[PDB]
Amino acid sequence: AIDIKAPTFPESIADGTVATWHKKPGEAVKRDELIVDIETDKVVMEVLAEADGVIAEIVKNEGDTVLSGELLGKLTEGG
Repeated sequence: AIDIKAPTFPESIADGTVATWHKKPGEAVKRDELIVDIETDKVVMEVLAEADGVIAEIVKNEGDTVLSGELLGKLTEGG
């Protein structure tokens, strides 16, 4: 189980914006496989999976705004 939420934004920035949900919640994932990108004031990050398993569900959509500690989704066990 691995909770996936936005990173803590610094002072210059006070929020962020999802990038693009390549895949969706409810499909098979594979360790070392991107899952969701993140967008910042001027920095683009990436969210890869830290282990195979099955996604749970995404609360934020693409092109949406996220806050510091915003739960974007949760990963399920795998095995």
